[PDB]
Amino acid sequence: PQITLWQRPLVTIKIGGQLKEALLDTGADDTVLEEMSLPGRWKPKMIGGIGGFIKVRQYDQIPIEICGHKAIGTVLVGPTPTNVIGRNLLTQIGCTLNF
Amino acid sequence: PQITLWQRPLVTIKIGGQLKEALLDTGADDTVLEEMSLPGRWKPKMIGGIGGFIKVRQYDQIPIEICGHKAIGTVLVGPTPTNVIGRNLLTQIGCTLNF
Ligand SMILES: CNC(=O)CO[C@H]1CO[C@@H]2OC[C@H](OC(=O)N[C@@H](Cc3ccccc3)[C@H](O)CN(CC(C)C)S(=O)(=O)c3ccc(OC)cc3)[C@@H]21
Ligand SMILES: [Cl-]
Ligand SMILES: [Cl-]
Ligand SMILES: [Cl-]
Repeated sequence: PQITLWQRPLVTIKIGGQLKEALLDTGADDTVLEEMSLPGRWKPKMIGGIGGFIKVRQYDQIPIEICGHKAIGTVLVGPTPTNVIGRNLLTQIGCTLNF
Repeated sequence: PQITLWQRPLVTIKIGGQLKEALLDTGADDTVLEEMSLPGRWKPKMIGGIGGFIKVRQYDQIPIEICGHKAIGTVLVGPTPTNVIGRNLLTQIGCTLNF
């Protein structure tokens, strides 16, 4: 698809059996989701943006589907104000900026 | 250009005659730069990110070049961790997401 930026670039993702809305976010290194359960190991991490840091749980090798596109990668879970899809998953679906 | 997302999408911008580095950020509604001087009057704005809110100064109708592409619009100045070019200016330079 070609996604305009007149509005926030929101998409539906499938993750851990759940459907969720998330923002396609080229300014995020990592994918960060609001509190949810995921299977497997995790380790604590601090991630920072505007306004400072939050503590998250880092899960590796999580399957996700974005716009019909399957990918696997690291998902950070914690008290983000909104779900963002970061570059670590945008690359996998072949997402580019164009102008 | 077509910019992939394996690395941060950092580009050179020009504002007030000076070059800076900034992140092309589809997850940002607005453009927020690190402390700097701009002309005219400013208005207050609170913007929120991952770690909470910050107060910024809002300057309107500012000329800014982004990867050589000319824009004129609203620039927020405050204690952001990194310069970010948000959708307000990404739309001016004709940027889309594509996959
Ligand atoms: C300190 N941390 C660092 O150095 C790097 O660590 C960062 C980078 O990668 C990592 O992944 C998750 C996090 O990334 C971000 O948070 N990304 C930020 C941009 C940004 C990039 C680097 C640092 C700080 C912010 C978003 O892409 C934009 N907005 C955040 C929203 C999408 C959560 S915004 O910035 O809050 C904002 C809100 C309103 C506005 O107008 C209204 C305009 C902007 C970590
Ligand atoms: Cl990853
Ligand atoms: Cl590629
Ligand atoms: Cl603007």
